[PDB]
Amino acid sequence: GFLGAAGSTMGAASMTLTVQARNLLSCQQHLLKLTVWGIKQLQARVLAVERYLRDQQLLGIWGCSGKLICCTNVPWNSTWSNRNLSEIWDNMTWLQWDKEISNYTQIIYGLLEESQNQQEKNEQDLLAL
Amino acid sequence: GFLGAAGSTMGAASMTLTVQARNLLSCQQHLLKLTVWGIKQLQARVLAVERYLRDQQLLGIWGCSGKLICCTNVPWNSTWSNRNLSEIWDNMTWLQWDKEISNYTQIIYGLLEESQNQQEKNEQDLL
Amino acid sequence: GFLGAAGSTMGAASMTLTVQARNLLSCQQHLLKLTVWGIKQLQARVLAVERYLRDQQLLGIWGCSGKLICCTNVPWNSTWSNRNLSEIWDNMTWLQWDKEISNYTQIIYGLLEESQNQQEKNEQDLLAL
Amino acid sequence: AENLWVTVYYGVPVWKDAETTLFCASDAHNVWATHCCVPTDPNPQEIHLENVTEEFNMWKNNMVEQMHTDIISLWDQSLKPCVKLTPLCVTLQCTNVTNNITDDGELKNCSFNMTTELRDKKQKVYSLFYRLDVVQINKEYRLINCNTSAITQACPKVSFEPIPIHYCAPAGFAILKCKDKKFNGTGPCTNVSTVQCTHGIKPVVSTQLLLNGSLAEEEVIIRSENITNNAKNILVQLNESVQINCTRPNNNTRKSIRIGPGQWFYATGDIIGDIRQAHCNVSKATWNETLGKVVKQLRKHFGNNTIIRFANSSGGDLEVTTHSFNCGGEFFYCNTSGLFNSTWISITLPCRIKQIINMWQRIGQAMYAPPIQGVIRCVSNITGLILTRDGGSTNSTTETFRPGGGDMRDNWRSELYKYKVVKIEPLGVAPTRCKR
Amino acid sequence: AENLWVTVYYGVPVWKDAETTLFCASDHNVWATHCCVPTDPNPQEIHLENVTEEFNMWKNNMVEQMHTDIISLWDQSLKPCVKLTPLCVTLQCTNVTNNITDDMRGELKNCSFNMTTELRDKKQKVYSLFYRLDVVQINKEYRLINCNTSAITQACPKVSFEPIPIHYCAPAGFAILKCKDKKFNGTGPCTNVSTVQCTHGIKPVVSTQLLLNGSLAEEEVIIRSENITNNAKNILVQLNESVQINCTRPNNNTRKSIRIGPGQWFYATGDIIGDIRQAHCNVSKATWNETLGKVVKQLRKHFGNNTIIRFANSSGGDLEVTTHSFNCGGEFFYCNTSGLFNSTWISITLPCRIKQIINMWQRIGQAMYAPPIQGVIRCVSNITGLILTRDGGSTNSTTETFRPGGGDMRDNWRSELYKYKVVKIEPLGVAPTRCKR
Amino acid sequence: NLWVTVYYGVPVWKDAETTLFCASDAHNVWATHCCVPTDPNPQEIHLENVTEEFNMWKNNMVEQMHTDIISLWDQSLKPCVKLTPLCVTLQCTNVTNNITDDMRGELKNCSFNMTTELRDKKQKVYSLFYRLDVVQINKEYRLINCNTSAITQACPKVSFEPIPIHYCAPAGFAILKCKDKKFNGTGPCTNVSTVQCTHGIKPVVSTQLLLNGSLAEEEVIIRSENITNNAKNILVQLNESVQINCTRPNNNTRKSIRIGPGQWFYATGDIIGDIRQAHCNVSKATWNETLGKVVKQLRKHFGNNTIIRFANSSGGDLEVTTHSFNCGGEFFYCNTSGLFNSTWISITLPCRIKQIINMWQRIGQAMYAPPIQGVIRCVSNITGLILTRDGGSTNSTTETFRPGGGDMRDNWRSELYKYKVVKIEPLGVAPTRCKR
Ligand SMILES: *[C@@H]1O[C@H](CO)[C@@H](O[C@@H]2O[C@H](CO)[C@@H](O[C@@H]3O[C@H](CO)[C@@H](O)[C@H](O[C@H]4O[C@H](CO)[C@@H](O)[C@H](O)[C@@H]4O)[C@@H]3O)[C@H](O)[C@H]2NC(C)=O)[C@H](O)[C@H]1NC(C)=O
Ligand SMILES: *[C@@H]1O[C@H](CO)[C@@H](O[C@@H]2O[C@H](CO)[C@@H](O[C@@H]3O[C@H](CO)[C@@H](O)[C@H](O[C@H]4O[C@H](CO)[C@@H](O)[C@H](O)[C@@H]4O)[C@@H]3O)[C@H](O)[C@H]2NC(C)=O)[C@H](O)[C@H]1NC(C)=O
Ligand SMILES: *[C@@H]1O[C@H](CO)[C@@H](O)[C@H](O)[C@H]1NC(C)=O
Ligand SMILES: *[C@@H]1O[C@H](CO)[C@@H](O)[C@H](O)[C@H]1NC(C)=O
Ligand SMILES: *[C@@H]1O[C@H](CO)[C@@H](O)[C@H](O)[C@H]1NC(C)=O
Ligand SMILES: *[C@@H]1O[C@H](CO)[C@@H](O)[C@H](O)[C@H]1NC(C)=O
Ligand SMILES: *[C@@H]1O[C@H](CO)[C@@H](O)[C@H](O)[C@H]1NC(C)=O
Ligand SMILES: *[C@@H]1O[C@H](CO)[C@@H](O)[C@H](O)[C@H]1NC(C)=O
Ligand SMILES: *[C@@H]1O[C@H](CO)[C@@H](O)[C@H](O)[C@H]1NC(C)=O
Ligand SMILES: *[C@@H]1O[C@H](CO)[C@@H](O)[C@H](O)[C@H]1NC(C)=O
Ligand SMILES: *[C@@H]1O[C@H](CO)[C@@H](O)[C@H](O)[C@H]1NC(C)=O
Ligand SMILES: *[C@@H]1O[C@H](CO)[C@@H](O)[C@H](O)[C@H]1NC(C)=O
Ligand SMILES: *[C@@H]1O[C@H](CO)[C@@H](O)[C@H](O)[C@H]1NC(C)=O
Ligand SMILES: *[C@@H]1O[C@H](CO)[C@@H](O)[C@H](O)[C@H]1NC(C)=O
Ligand SMILES: *[C@@H]1O[C@H](CO)[C@@H](O)[C@H](O)[C@H]1NC(C)=O
Ligand SMILES: *[C@@H]1O[C@H](CO)[C@@H](O)[C@H](O)[C@H]1NC(C)=O
Ligand SMILES: *[C@@H]1O[C@H](CO)[C@@H](O)[C@H](O)[C@H]1NC(C)=O
Ligand SMILES: *[C@@H]1O[C@H](CO)[C@@H](O)[C@H](O)[C@H]1NC(C)=O
Ligand SMILES: *[C@@H]1O[C@H](CO)[C@@H](O)[C@H](O)[C@H]1NC(C)=O
Ligand SMILES: *[C@@H]1O[C@H](CO)[C@@H](O)[C@H](O)[C@H]1NC(C)=O
Repeated sequence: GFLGAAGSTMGAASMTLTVQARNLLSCQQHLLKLTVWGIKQLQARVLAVERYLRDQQLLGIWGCSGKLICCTNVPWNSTWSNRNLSEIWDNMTWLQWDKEISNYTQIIYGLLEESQNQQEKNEQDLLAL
Repeated sequence: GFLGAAGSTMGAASMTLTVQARNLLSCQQHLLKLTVWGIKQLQARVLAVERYLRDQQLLGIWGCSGKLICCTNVPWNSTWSNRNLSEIWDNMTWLQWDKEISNYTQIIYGLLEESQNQQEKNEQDLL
Repeated sequence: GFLGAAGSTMGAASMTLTVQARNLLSCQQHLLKLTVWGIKQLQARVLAVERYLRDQQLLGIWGCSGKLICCTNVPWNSTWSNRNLSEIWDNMTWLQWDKEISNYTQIIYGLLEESQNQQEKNEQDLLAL
Repeated sequence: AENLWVTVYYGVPVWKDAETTLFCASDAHNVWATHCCVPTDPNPQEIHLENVTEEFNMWKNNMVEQMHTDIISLWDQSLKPCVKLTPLCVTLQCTNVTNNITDDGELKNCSFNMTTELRDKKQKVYSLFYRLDVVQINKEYRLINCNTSAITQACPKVSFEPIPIHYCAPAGFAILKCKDKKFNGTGPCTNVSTVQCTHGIKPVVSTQLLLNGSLAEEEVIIRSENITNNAKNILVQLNESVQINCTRPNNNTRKSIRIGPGQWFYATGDIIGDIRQAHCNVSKATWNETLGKVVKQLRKHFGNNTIIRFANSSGGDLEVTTHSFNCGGEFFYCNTSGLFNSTWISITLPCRIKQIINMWQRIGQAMYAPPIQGVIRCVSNITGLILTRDGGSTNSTTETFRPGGGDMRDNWRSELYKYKVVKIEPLGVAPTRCKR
Repeated sequence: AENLWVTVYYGVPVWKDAETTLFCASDHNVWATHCCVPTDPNPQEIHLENVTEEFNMWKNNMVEQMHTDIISLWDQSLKPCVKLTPLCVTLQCTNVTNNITDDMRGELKNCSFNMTTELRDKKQKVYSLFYRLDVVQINKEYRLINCNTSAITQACPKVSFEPIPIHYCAPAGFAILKCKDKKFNGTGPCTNVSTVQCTHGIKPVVSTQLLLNGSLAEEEVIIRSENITNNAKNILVQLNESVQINCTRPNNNTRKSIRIGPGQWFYATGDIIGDIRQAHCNVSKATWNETLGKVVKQLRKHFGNNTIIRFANSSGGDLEVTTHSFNCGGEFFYCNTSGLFNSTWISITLPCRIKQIINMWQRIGQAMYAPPIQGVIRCVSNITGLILTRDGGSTNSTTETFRPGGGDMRDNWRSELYKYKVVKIEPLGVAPTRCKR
Repeated sequence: NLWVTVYYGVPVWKDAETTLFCASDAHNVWATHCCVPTDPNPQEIHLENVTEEFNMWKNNMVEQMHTDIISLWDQSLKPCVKLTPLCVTLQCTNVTNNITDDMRGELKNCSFNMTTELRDKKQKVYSLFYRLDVVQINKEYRLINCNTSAITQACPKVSFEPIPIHYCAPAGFAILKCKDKKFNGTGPCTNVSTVQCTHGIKPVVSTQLLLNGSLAEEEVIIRSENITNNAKNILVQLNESVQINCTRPNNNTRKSIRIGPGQWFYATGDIIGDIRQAHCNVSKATWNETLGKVVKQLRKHFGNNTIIRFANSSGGDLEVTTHSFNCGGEFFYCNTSGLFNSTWISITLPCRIKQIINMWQRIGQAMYAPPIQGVIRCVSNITGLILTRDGGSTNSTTETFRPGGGDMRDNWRSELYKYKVVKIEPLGVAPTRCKR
């Protein structure tokens, strides 16, 4: 299936991440003569494009572009999940996960942007002797 | 020019691929009142964008995104065409080539996706 | 803090690039018939996308795709400037510095494009050992 | 814990509830056919999701709001380019039609002076009218709509015959469906699957009795957002349909007159046969058995051995007191009181006909429906009912239900019941053992 | 010597002047319903440290955008309303003599005519009241003043045009620079600036001669002009504190709804309840004298002390030029301000007239009918500025006269837009460095 | 040892149908539609060694030009004054004074009762009419189009004068032109180049004879989708142009009549001086030489020693039996028989004037031309014509050619024969001597 049930073993589910991304992109007078109908459909297309681009831009700025699973250089903070690792991969369910970490969503992202910035900053001086 | 050397042999035509790629993306208040016309023009813009992105996504899927020219690990089958490289690179017009093997487009794309999926999965076992 | 530190030192200002860049991507149904209002707004969304993509394409072609800060194998010309590094990219701001080389926008881009084109050609010949 | 790092994933198959518009798809001169250009998928792919329990709320289902809005919009779009009938808001001179009288005052023979192609002349012409469209001026009559609002003639070449419509999600969205055969109005059902487009639903409009919809796979189901609240309506889904045979048996012809330069009006001319009343035939035994099944289910909420009564509705406009039909473009208002005439513990329904139609209880924008030539037969499958529960009952042993009615989103609420729309959200995080 | 390399940076905090669209946002009313998307309760204004820029309010395209968009919505509001073309009839008229004061000398006119009834076959004889300004004589027969020029559309009685603060917001990729530098000239460099995503909301107030319900003017009377030496240009004056003005329509009117052929209704002015009085506005004379004294000091700042400063108390042009304009409650007032300008520097009641058929700014191809307002009208406004023109070209440098009027809503909207400029962000920058691939 | 190489930005294309936008050089209707300025220096890129197939008979740009022209024409007229109030009985007599021997009662003098601004007032006016637009009832006449459709008057301030308009490709598309010589209009050619925009083509409207177009590379070119199909139009592109001088000799008055509030009608007033008929002058020798050139080429297609007759077209609606054109804003219907009266092996053509027309031969919409004051004239270049074959039997000995055309798309087809638009397809594949 296109989406799995996402109940456990997301590591296997990961084999489909490619299709999920692929399907994000894809009458004449039948619609052209109709002003409201035509504008609603264009609005839908545009917003779909914007969603696509925001996700890709974030992966880029965080240094995760091109990967489906990205290991970062930002440590896990205890506040995010006080639960130990054993429960997260199998005991937790990804949708259930997302509810609990709603509050620490932006902070995860700011740290990722900053660490990527620091890495590129440092690259400049590896080239400069 | 933009499609200059379109009729030339592909071995040389490929040297200007960057030019062509860049150009793909290139009383106004009167025109705002043209309720159907304005939609036709806005659709043209939207459609061009989607096509561009679609092709770029495919490169990401197949790998080599960001590159102008790139080779994959998918072998040439020789059934698509059994013509040799001396002829392909020195005598054939890029356009002629494109026409000659147009059947096999879908086959190749499916193969490109699978090879890229496999490589990422394999990279993970190192850690 | 989107355009914050616009008056800061050019060198120091590199540390705010993540913010300036990420922010570039950002009853309503009753206004669907308000054709001019609605079309202008939708066009603005589309046009913003087009600008974004043109800059991203240029980066991909020039090389350093996905980076916030990068450099290439193109030397700086004496016709662009004859200034010390200690006063350029330091001890001045970007608004005024940018004005100083506005002539050369196009030549620089052309040079960036040709250099990357030649490098990729050579990479394929190196791969074909 | 000391070795955990942030990891981020992209393309993760998870979602949140969300609203977005849907695309209209069809198959196979017809408004809906022209609108719903996009063809359906001959092979939709249903994905069963095994480890999913998900809460559905048909009563907070946004799909209903869109279907309603879009239908009223298409109705207007199809009427926009048609000939306006303002010139008919004149004194009308009427007499009774006794010519081949049936003895079942419904039909009148009326005349008026209409402008010819030149502005300098008007011609006295005549046509036939139903009393439901004509009101007395204290032989002097006026059309009813002219009392309050403008009317436009429906175009004679434009069809509104229902075509099942499938609604399809935009990329980034998915339509989820509840497959639980006993699913009630709200709740966390365990039979959940994902589709790209809905099952097609014909845009059938009726009041009181729901025609040509879906049947319950197992048993008749009674659904409501709040069944104990008498302010809410009750929707009843049947497991078996009941066939109903309807007719407008009078063989007549239509006239066409010129109002202006390319402006034509079509109207009922003489009846070219004798006259008899319109009606619907419901199998008696089937109806009584069907109702008994409903009663068995009502007892679940109203008491194991309570007294259940069916009665005629309160009065009001025909749109809420009779059964509304649209058969070939003619509208009927059938008397269904005999279907609700019992207490539990070949039925002929006479039908009224009218040509001035109001849509979705919206005051103006009246429409005129030119007549069908010859006669018309209409056959339909009843799939459900709208019932209203009486309030004010202090005697707990007796509960009375009457035919209900109201806004047409709710017919669609029932057909769209099993559907929900969500947005897919590809990014997420987890702790990991790996780092850059 | 160092052989510095080309470095490419993305997200560089620089900009260039630019023109784009504007999103409109609020916090039945026309502006309120169209500006659906809410504003930011607390815009995160960014002070720009060590940044200066230039502003030029006379070249500010937002003035044109505000103007174009407002008129567009104005027309949109009228698009679905009933037309009054059936009212262009011969009117049989006499002037009301019942309980009328000394000033209202035939100003209120009583007319009757044969109008179309619900069925188009019949006519109804009706009568209604009119203001003299809108009715003209044929060759006791009268016609509506606009029967020759254009169709009149009745405004919908349920729709409000009360000004509300609408904020203009930048599209992504754009920024609005605001000038904070106090007492800014309007055309020079500004050395205290900040960045916002949305401007201060501006109420779309429409007036003539005086500017109502604007800003504090930087706590000083300030006089700005595109060209100070060109007497043909408008002078925009902002005041240090407002002058309160109390306006009334001292007549208890009847709204008489009449059904016409179409299902639509016409709103006639019915009979007056009680006596008939002239409309007027009350201005504190002391406040007004102090206000002008401050304006006069600023005029000396520009032209010298060795002159005599006079204001005109008369002007040419039509009613929309010669009188002050108010629209309280949707009632259109034309107030005589000549009494405010006797001047000649080294309370006061201004009578007002009422008109119901309203022409439109910068147009003549249409007309609108303002339904009558039942009851009485009272409002209070803040006079925050003036539009003045000097009656110059004279060789008598000793004196000069500043005439009120010459208003154009674009100039009136320039006030309160002048503080903002739109620029676009250009994230791509290049500079020399120590390092190369 | 070859592997797949993926390349991006490759110079290939496929034929495609897209939407083109217009540009101009700078209150003309064409002018206000093309807000995009032209490029002062178009860049024609020669394509070395590109052979390409063009087909004018299947060129979608013809349809694009057509749709935009018809649509624009109507858009221009949408805001102009409607003439419904003038569809009244006319009281008519003949104009008899100051008339020369040729205009035998074609000019009519009519009067009528019409509206004024106040509903309570009426006025009586008179105006002049052409016989072609007025029909007798059963002294009493009416305007011809009163039964069929609304007639509006074109705005006197609006110019429909043709401006060469340039069509430009959207990004991702290019316009390929055949710059070869005397190209057939079908099949391959070897001189191929590309442009960003086409040259400007005036939206000339004419029927049997083609004005202000191509000079056919100094040779007569005979073009046809199917040259052996007698029923097809044969397009003739001439070697050199033939000058034609057209005039409307009468000195006219423009009478302004009030209709209502901001509503005006422009009527024809009295003619000053003698009343004469419209006509066009064609150089006789030039025209006779021109036909001989055409015949030489026709023989190449139909037989080397055969007889070619040129003759008058068959009858039908005036608009398709004459060399119709718009000159000064006036509508001329010039007699063709004197232009086609010879057998192979200065002349004057009289013209009729009409004001109410069916633009683009559509029925259901009508427009009334305004009066023009003074006298008018123009000079045009005959660059081509449309002919059909009579056939009816097979006879290698002889054939007859008569004027055809009238479908505006063929005028446009002729000028557009030089080019097509294609979609650029930047992604492609070829083998290489390496892998990752
Ligand atoms: C400058 O700003 C001032 C702000 O005070 C503004 O004057 C105000 O105008 C409003 C709108 O006309 C007045 O609002 C009224 O308040 C009374 C309170 O008793 C209400 O009863 C009124 O109700 C009627 O009108 C409503 C219109 O929406 C109807 O919905 C309702 O059913 C009634 O018919 C109405 O709300 C307000 O009172 C005045 N302020 C003062 C002190 O009188 C002034 O107009 C602005 N100047 C300019 C030039 O814009
Ligand atoms: C083939 O090309 C020829 C040459 O261009 C073309 O004939 C020309 O047509 C135009 C438009 O009808 C003529 O333009 C006129 O020029 C005179 C100059 O004295 C003006 O006075 C005329 O009108 C004025 O008054 C109008 C009042 O309503 C204004 O609206 C207008 O703007 C002017 O002020 C008008 O401009 C031109 O003179 C002729 N050329 C010749 C030699 O007569 C012909 O029609 C083209 N044929 C085809 C099929 O395209
Ligand atoms: C490609 O090669 C495989 C064998 O590996 C063969 O089965 C397939 O048919 C070939 N493709 C084509 C187009 O012939
Ligand atoms: C402005 O200049 C002062 C020194 O006078 C410096 O300390 C401050 O950081 C500068 N501001 C910015 C934004 O760089
Ligand atoms: C109908 O008309 C026929 C004559 O054509 C007559 O014999 C018959 O009785 C009429 N029916 C009624 C109900 O009057
Ligand atoms: C005439 O019409 C009235 C009203 O419908 C009805 O009551 C009456 O019986 C009719 N008369 C005849 C003869 O049918
Ligand atoms: C038609 O007009 C005549 C007057 O010519 C009038 O007497 C008659 O009553 C009118 N009839 C109708 C049905 O309106
Ligand atoms: C449906 O039934 C469940 C129990 O199975 C209950 O929790 C839920 O509230 C019910 N929903 C409705 C329609 O009230
Ligand atoms: C259901 O209706 C009862 C009245 O019969 C009311 O008290 C209760 O609050 C309602 N519950 C909900 C969830 O609407
Ligand atoms: C209800 O049943 C009774 C049985 O006596 C019958 O007389 C009555 O007519 C019925 N009513 C309806 C509406 O069928
Ligand atoms: C109308 O006003 C004039 C004053 O100009 C007066 O002479 C005349 O008598 C008035 N009309 C009446 C009521 O007679
Ligand atoms: C209404 O029409 C009659 C026709 O006899 C005329 O005498 C009367 O003056 C008209 N009334 C008005 C107010 O114009
Ligand atoms: C301030 O405005 C005046 C009047 O137009 C002008 O002459 C002066 O140069 C302006 N000041 C600056 C700094 O531009
Ligand atoms: C307006 O009326 C109020 C009544 O309380 C009064 O206090 C105020 O001073 C008046 N303002 C003017 C300008 O007359
Ligand atoms: C006018 O007087 C002020 C004192 O208030 C003085 O500062 C200014 O310079 C004087 N201006 C002239 C023209 O002398
Ligand atoms: C292509 O055209 C050029 C034109 O100069 C010619 O020299 C060349 O031989 C042709 N063929 C190829 C393969 O380049
Ligand atoms: C105008 O109307 C009068 C009405 O008495 C009639 O006699 C006259 O003939 C009409 N004239 C025309 C030209 O229709
Ligand atoms: C030129 O067009 C005619 C049209 O019927 C066709 O028969 C002929 O083959 C074409 N010439 C070429 C070279 O294709
Ligand atoms: C003129 O026409 C005659 C046929 O009527 C023809 O014989 C003659 O050759 C023509 N002259 C020219 C120059 O073509
Ligand atoms: C054609 O030529 C003949 C020559 O006898 C002449 O009589 C006839 O009138 C001419 N017809 C036309 C249309 O010129």
